[PDB]
Amino acid sequence: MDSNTVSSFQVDCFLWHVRKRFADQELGDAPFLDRLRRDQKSLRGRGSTLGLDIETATRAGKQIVERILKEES
Amino acid sequence: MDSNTVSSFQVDCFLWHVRKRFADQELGDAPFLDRLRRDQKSLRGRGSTLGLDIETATRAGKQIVERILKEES
Repeated sequence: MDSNTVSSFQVDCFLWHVRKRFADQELGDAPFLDRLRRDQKSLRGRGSTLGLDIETATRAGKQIVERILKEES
Repeated sequence: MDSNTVSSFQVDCFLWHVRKRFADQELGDAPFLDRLRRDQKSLRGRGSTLGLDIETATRAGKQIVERILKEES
């Protein structure tokens, strides 16, 4: 069973939704949309392998970013 | 003057500190440290060009991530 490859996929799903909340608001310049297209198909094709839905993983990792930083101390 | 290339650098400084708070806690497997080394020198060498300190940039981008999502509605 894979626990630390599923938490590094759930946090990358949240960090990509933080970057697609930045691109869909037109924050940054034009090369940020160039960088997004290449890695959007790469992050979602990595979802097929370990078998997790990207929208539910963007939400499950949200709790695992928020709570793991209030956890640290 | 560059405003949207400085906000995409301040958010990447915060998102890298979210990934270096993950690597320094031993969260994820060994290839996440392989991926980190390549881009750590790339993110900091990009700091030299636009001329912003990476610790202070990790810091007001935190306010620019937190506040821009409570700002969206």
